[PDB]
Amino acid sequence: SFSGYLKLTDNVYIKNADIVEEAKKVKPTVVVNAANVYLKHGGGVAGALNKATNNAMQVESDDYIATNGPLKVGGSCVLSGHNLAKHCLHVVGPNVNKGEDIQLLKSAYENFNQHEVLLAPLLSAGIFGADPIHSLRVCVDTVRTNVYLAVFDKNLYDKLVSSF
Ligand SMILES: O=C(O)C[C@H](NC(=O)c1cnc2[nH]ccc2c1)c1ccc(Br)cc1
Repeated sequence: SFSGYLKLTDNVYIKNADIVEEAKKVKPTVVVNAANVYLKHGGGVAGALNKATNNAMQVESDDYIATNGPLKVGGSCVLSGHNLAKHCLHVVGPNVNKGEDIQLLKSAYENFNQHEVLLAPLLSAGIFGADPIHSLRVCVDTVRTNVYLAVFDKNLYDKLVSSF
């Protein structure tokens, strides 16, 4: 049910789209959230996904952290997708603005390999401070499952396609 995606490789597809609107339309099995270790969904992709669930994602995440403690940078957990998807794979890419190791980006993308098909953003991009061109390269060289990337910014989308 994904449509209008540009094929980059055998298993990586990309589209200039708002990931919230794309999730509401497609209702995929898995939507990836650009999470932090605390599952505090304040801004960026995480804030936008949580707002679309009417804060139900935050309530569920706070119960998860109270039981399990924080995730690792490069780690993930599977929670409900609420009204946006069957499941949400919360994945923690390194946040370069908070001083985290960029080599953990490959570990973060490895979490996608546990799911046959996913709707996802580029990890560690945007407010996480990493170079999105680097993030797309690690994605294509690490994920073997079918990933549909939603890039919110039109100008960044055009730069990613032109330089791929
Ligand atoms: O989409 C991405 O590639 C990641 C990131 N997106 C958001 O922060 C983001 C924020 N608010 C949102 N409301 C609905 C979707 C949505 C996404 C981003 C990165 C670089 C630039 Br320039 C712009 C946006």
